[PDB]
Amino acid sequence: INRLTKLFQMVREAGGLKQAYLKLYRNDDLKIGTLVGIDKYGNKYFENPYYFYGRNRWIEFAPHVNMDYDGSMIPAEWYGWMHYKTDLPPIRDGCRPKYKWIADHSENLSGTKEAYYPYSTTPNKVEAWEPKA
Amino acid sequence: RGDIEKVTHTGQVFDKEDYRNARFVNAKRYVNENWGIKLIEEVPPKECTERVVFCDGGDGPLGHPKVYINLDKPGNHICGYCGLRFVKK
Amino acid sequence: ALRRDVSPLIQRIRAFLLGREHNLALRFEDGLADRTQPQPEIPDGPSHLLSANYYCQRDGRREVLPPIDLVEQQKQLKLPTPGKVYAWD
Amino acid sequence: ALTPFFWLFEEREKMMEFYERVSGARMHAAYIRPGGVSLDMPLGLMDDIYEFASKFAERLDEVEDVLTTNRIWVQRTEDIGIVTAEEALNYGFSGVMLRGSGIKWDLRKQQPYDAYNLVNFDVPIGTKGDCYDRYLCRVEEMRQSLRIIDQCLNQMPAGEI
Amino acid sequence: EPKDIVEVPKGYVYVNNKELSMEFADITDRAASTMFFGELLRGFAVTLAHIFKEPATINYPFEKGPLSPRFRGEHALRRYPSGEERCIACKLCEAICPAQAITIEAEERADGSRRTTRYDIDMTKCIYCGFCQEACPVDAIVEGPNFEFSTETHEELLYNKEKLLCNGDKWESEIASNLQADHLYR
Amino acid sequence: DKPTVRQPDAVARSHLSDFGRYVAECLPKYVQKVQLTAGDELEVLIAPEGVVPVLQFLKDHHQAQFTNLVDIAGVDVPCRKNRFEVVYNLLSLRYNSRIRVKTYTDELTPLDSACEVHKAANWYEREIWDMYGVFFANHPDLRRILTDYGFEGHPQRRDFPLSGYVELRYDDEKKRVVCEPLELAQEFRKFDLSAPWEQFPNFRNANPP
Amino acid sequence: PPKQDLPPPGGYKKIPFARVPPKSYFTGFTTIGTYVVVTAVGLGIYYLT
Amino acid sequence: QQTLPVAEVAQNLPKKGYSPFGTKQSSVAEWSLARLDDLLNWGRKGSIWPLTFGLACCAVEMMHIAAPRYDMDRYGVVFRASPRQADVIIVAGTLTNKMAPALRKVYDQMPEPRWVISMGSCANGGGYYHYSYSVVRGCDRIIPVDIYVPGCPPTAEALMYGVLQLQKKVKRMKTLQMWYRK
Amino acid sequence: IKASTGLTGLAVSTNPHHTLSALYGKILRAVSKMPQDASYRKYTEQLVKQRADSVAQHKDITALEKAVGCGQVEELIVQAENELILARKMLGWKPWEKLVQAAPAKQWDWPPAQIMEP
Ligand code: SF4
Ligand code: SF4
Ligand code: SF4
Ligand SMILES: [Zn+2]
Repeated sequence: INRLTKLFQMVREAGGLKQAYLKLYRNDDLKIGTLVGIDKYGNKYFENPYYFYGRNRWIEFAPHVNMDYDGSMIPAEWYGWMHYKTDLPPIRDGCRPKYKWIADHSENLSGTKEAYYPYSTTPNKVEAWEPKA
Repeated sequence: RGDIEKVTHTGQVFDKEDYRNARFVNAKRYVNENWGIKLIEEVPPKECTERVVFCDGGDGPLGHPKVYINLDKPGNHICGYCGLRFVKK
Repeated sequence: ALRRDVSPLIQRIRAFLLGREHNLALRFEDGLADRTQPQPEIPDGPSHLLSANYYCQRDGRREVLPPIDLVEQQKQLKLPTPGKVYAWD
Repeated sequence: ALTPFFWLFEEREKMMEFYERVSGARMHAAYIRPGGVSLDMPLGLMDDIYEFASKFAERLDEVEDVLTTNRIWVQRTEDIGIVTAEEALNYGFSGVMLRGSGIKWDLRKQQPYDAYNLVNFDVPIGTKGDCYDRYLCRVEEMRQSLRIIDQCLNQMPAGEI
Repeated sequence: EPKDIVEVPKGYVYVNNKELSMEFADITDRAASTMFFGELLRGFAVTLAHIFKEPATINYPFEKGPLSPRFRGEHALRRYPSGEERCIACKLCEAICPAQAITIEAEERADGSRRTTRYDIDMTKCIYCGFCQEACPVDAIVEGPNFEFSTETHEELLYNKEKLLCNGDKWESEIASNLQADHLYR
Repeated sequence: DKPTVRQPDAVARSHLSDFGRYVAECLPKYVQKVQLTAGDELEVLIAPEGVVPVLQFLKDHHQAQFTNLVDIAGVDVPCRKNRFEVVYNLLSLRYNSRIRVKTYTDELTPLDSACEVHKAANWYEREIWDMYGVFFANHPDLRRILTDYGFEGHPQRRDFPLSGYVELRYDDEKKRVVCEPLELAQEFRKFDLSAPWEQFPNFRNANPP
Repeated sequence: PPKQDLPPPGGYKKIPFARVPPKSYFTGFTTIGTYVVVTAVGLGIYYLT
Repeated sequence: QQTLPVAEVAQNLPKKGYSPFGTKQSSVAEWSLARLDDLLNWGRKGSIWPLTFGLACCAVEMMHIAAPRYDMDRYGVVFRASPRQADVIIVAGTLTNKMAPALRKVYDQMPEPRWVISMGSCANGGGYYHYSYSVVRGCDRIIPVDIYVPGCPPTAEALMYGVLQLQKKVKRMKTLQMWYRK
Repeated sequence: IKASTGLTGLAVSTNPHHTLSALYGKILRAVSKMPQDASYRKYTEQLVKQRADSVAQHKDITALEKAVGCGQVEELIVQAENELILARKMLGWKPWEKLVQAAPAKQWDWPPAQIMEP
């Protein structure tokens, strides 16, 4: 009866029908939310209590990805906030550590030249006698 | 690539002639760069005055079991669990 | 306002169909309890007392005895039924 | 029939959040242990257990409307698979199969082993021993179990786990 | 209301006990439904009513969860804030692992600290029970929040220490937050 | 006075003790021994031949009315000469009680089937034959129920290796799955979970010769 | 502020468990009576057509 | 492990594009096949039909993927019964020896192109019963496996993430583009 | 007359007083054939009298069930039909005799496999 007024609004922040369509084509949904924060890699995190619990907090993947978005691109900083483990975004909590050995996030790399492959981590135990010397 | 010949902190590496490197032609060999032996060595020792002190890993219930160390000897003393060093002067 | 629900007209229509006022199944942040809660202070046990708590009394494992032989333990010392009658009908 | 599967597995999904929230796994909690459960319930769980229970009656009514009185449902179940009472005992039957055919037997009442002593609830019984009444027993068991939670949530003491 | 064929004792509920009335007022009522699909009518009202509800679907992966801090997922070897690995090769985790999914070989390190030269978890044998993280006396091994690590090869599911250590660095921030918010219960 | 220790149910203990003796008089030919377990559960150790008689007596007698047969568990003990023991768990709805009947048999000697008394033992006996190799005479049709077709051996005997002798794999030459001698990538790592100090002194001198 | 998950002061409200049947609008006579009327009018309009 | 690009570095990277083959084909014939190869992959990617195997207690979590919370059907995934119409098989549970010939046959009857998903530890490597006398130590001993979903059971999202990996694996097949070189 | 037994597949009994009386009468005859010192003969003979007289003493089945307890009259018949089978079968087994099979050594020993020091 009055969802159009919401619908027009979604366009305005979207940037006109042209950017609205690309948003719909990408996220498969148009939703109103407040930008909670931005991670190191460009993903923008939104929140709106209007929606029900599961759909309450959502993420916009970085534009350059454009269709390779994965569930595994979420860095550990925001990971808890995104799965409702906490109600406190990383900006609003000071209990996060900043150790020097922490590593930047990475995808799950499978079927790729960058994948994992196991190997025994122990050098061989028995030494063979060398005849040459 | 570089990673194949890299030697891990545990001291293992496949010889350049060993066939087992074949597994890495289509994958990578992550060798961790944050070697614990060097990071703990970096942290300086803690000077104390009392004859015996305790280390619990630094965060009580989130650390390791509380162990007491005796500082009578000259050399700085290592904690069994965390590796931190203590010294009395 | 606070709930993303369909317009008033459809709510009446939906209410008519179900034959009963409807409570929305979907959970909303307001109904639930906050995901970051204060930390607990779980109570102790009955046997955290500091005295008169000898394990030799509290322990149950060392009190079990072997099976008792019914026929012999008389010799050394209404018809019967396995238990009490029940009306399973 | 398809819809009852989805209307109920939506509630089933909510229920396995409580498994996930206390044990850490949605299934195979590995929570109950010989000394009692392995951890205390998280703070604020019981409020959400209540919230689920308060709404679960409505969900079961809607499925009941579409299934219980459905003419087709009765025909697909009524007088199919009759279990006479004397047959059941000889077979090692138990549970709803035993109570489907009119036997008044429920281990919670006869040989109580937990707080079942401290709660009061009914037991559903069926007279015809067919699929249909056995189905009704399962639905009725879900009503009574929802009654037990009403007493557990209120009578829970504070103490060691 | 009709009567009950079998009188009911206390603490028992019957499902098919009421008999069928034979008054014309009731027979016609049953007849009308049996004759104009009356029972099925309300069944159709209910299903149509569900068209006018917000569906409960979640737009994964953009929206996902919810979970709890106790969630058991992929493994990771933590380390102290100094950077030193927490694990001291006590081997409690190996002994308790129900699936025998853990293999550890330990050796006196160069600096003389008890440490592992090997720590392998066979993720295709683990059951994600979580006994390993309960048994570790120094919280070295934890089941991290990650549950999205499906691979395209069986071999990639066998984690060695370097893989496990990498996870303990990629996921360090979130694990340290879960332990803090959960250790008191445990 | 002590909460951790479980409280014994004396009233249930009292009835089972007396009724335990009662069975001993009614069936002298078969009842070797009657004992009340520490769990306040009654066990009736019978001779191998007294299976069908004793089971019939408990099901039909007014006082017993153990109408419901719940289980038939098999236990293998290589130490004993009659290594295989068979345990029946019966339930009496009318009297609200449980009783256990145990019997012993060798690898070869058959054990009289009790399908007659309680024909709930149609499959339970089939399982016992399959798992342990105890044959049941007069069974309707004895046949493996759990293991694979043509599976050789009886897996649940203590003298059977945990992993079995043969694995399965698919062989694209033969266009079918084939069985090969077992070959495990990682052995089953034993753990020696043996305590060097006895903890339960009550059972040190138990069972005099 | 409780330090353990416990029922609130005074306890939760009673949880509905009983079965509530939906609204009934039609009886045998009203259903049979309406149909005849509807058919009769239907024939009446059919004749004019 | 290759870490993700930083925002500023990523702020310059061009938009990825849909096709994994890019629009850098030298000839018209190659380029048409590349685009035509996308059309196949778009088709097969869209509608992946599992077989409804459901062996063991992973099977329950294979129902909740079809439950309204996650709704496999949103992605074009539709359960089916006959292996002829089924395109993917989700071996979810402990494949015992007695089953093993039955899975092989059911897999064989599935028409190409067929992809297999391994759910849970049981089907991955024998899982909790790895050493049992009557368990096939992983279904890869019997049929080729294309995705391994770890867990016990895998979470519903975990399987969903697995399915999306299979879509991406399907998306990058080179069935046509490699015929040209052949 | 009970409208229904309440149990599926169990029919209401006509003249339960007669059917019980015959069955108890039959049992005492089968039991009589057993040796006097047999403990089973002493118990059922004592028992069946306690059931038999109550059947004749009471003429109202509802009163009969209270007087005997132990379930509905239909079940009372079902019970009685059994001890005929047991008593008849047991005249063949002769259980009152001495122990048929002397127990082997260590055949009921728990825990197993321990050295016994003479
Ligand atoms: S979660 Fe359980 S099964 Fe998995 S590695 Fe840890 S202890 Fe072993
Ligand atoms: S229990 Fe912890 S400290 Fe001990 S070996 Fe395992 S990971 Fe290392
Ligand atoms: S992997 Fe775990 S959840 Fe899946 S079937 Fe095996 S035991 Fe069950
Ligand atoms: Zn320390």
